[PDB]
This record gives sequence, structure tokens and C-alpha cells, in this order.
Amino acid sequence: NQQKSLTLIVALTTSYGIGRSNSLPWKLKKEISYFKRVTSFVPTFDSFESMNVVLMGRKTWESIPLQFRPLKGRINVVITRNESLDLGNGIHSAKSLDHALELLYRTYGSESSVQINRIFVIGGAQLYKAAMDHPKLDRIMATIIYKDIHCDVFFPLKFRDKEWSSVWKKEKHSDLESWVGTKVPHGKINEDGFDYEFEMWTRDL
Ligand SMILES: NC(=O)c1ccc[n+]([C@@H]2O[C@H](COP(=O)([O-])OP(=O)(O)OC[C@H]3O[C@@H](n4cnc5c(N)ncnc54)[C@H](OP(=O)(O)O)[C@@H]3O)[C@@H](O)[C@H]2O)c1
Ligand SMILES: COc1cc(CN(C)c2cnc3nc(N)nc(N)c3c2)cc(OC)c1
Repeated sequence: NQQKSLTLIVALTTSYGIGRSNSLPWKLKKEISYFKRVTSFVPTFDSFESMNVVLMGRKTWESIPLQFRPLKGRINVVITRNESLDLGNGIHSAKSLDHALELLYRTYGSESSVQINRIFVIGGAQLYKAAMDHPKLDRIMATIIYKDIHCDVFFPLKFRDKEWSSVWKKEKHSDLESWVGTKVPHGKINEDGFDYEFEMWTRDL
């Protein structure tokens, strides 16, 4: 199994809402744009052999545009308990997060050209819940949507509330850009009627 640390990436409203009717209820191409630099930024040097992995629950699998997947230039994995089958041309399915890490280790690492850098959990609500309970999850890359938009799916942990202030801490913007690479919009950003912000949250293992 594991070695390295997991990163969770999410776009939620101040009330923890993350979905509605199996899609992510807003229109943000600058915020969708950010999910890509994050999810695929491997340091210039290692950039030769190293590729990032995004992990996802099947619904999200589904919820991702036909045109958009499999997410390019990242090993794509899907977590589905009842691994029925899986259409793909080199995309895995794993019974859990745990099985998924064992599948990547076994598969890569060894007699491979392909090495993994950073491992991401992109969702959904079900997979988010299991990564939050994983001893290896230490960081949350969160976009905050400052609107009380109607959702039917919620982030399972109020990580930003007082109840969790001795475990998750909001890091400095400078260390947010230092972790991604690229320069990232400081403050409040407004695109399509909404005000949002980029935060990086970290916990100690
Ligand atoms: N705002 C955001 O950033 C954001 C990001 C991602 C998702 N969301 C949204 O959330 C919605 C989908 O959320 P969701 O919670 O319903 O679905 P999900 O986790 O995306 O898909 C759920 C399925 O995936 C598998 N799965 C998830 N956690 C698992 C575990 N611990 N062990 C085994 N299988 C697990 C199971 O699949 P089987 O049924 O195949 O066993 C479970 O029914 C959509 O609106 C999606 O777009 C929002
Ligand atoms: C092109 O790549 C995609 C990926 C999705 C997957 N998805 C539900 C989604 C969307 N935005 C997100 N934003 C941030 N910060 N974090 C996430 N975890 C996230 C997840 C949907 C999509 O169609 C518009 C395009």
C-alpha cells in the first residue's frame, strides 16, 4: 500500500454544498481552469517521468463531460465497490481508496517509465468522506463560493468551523502558490455573479 500523502480538491459554498442533481451547480471557467493547473502540476525537472493521479467516485465519473474524460495528463482511477466493468483505454477502477493506492504502486513505481508525483481526490461526496477518514489525507485544496446556492450533496466535514480549528489550519496564500506553482489570484474573484476564493487547508498526520 501507501507511502505518500493524499490531497482532496473541492469547490463548495459557505454551507458545504458541493452538488445538485449529479452535477456541480455553477458556471466557473477560471475555477475550472484552476482545477487543471493544480491537478496536473509536476515540477519542471521531474516533469519528464512524473504524472499526477486524480482519484474519483463513479458518479463524478459520470458527471464529467464525455468530451472531458479521461482527464488528460493524469492517471485516472475510479472507485466503485461493484466494479461492474469500466470503459477505458488504460483507466483503472479499484474497490476503495486503499485498493486504488495498492493498484498504482503495483502498476507503476516498479518496471515503469511512468512515476506518480501527487495523488488527488476530486470526489464525490462519498469518496470525500472516505479520504477524510484516511490517515494519509493531509491537505485540502478548496475553492469557496460565497452564495447560498441550492445543492443536494454536501461536503461531509465542516473543516472550516470552530469544531475543527485545532486540526485544519488555513495556510498563507504564498504557500498556496508555492505548492501549486503558477501565481494564483489573491482575494475574492467574481465571475458569473458569484464571489469565490482559493484556499489551501492542511492538518498534521
Ligand atoms: N463542488 C465540487 O468540487 C465537486 C467535486 C466532485 C463532486 N461533486 C459532485 O457531487 C455529486 C456526486 O457526488 P456523490 O457523493 O453522489 O458521488 P461520488 O462519490 O462521485 O460517486 C459515488 C460512487 O462512487 C463510489 N464510491 C465513493 N466513495 C466510495 C468508497 N469509500 N468505497 C467504495 N466506493 C465508493 C460508489 O460507487 P458504486 O456505486 O460504483 O459502488 C459510490 O456510489 C455530483 O454533483 C458531483 O459533480 C462536487
Ligand atoms: C474538465 O474537467 C472537469 C471536471 C469536472 C468534475 N467535477 C464535477 C468538478 C468540477 N470542478 C471542480 N473544481 C474544483 N476546484 N474541484 C473539484 N474537485 C471539481 C470537480 C467537471 C467538468 O465539467 C464542467 C470538467
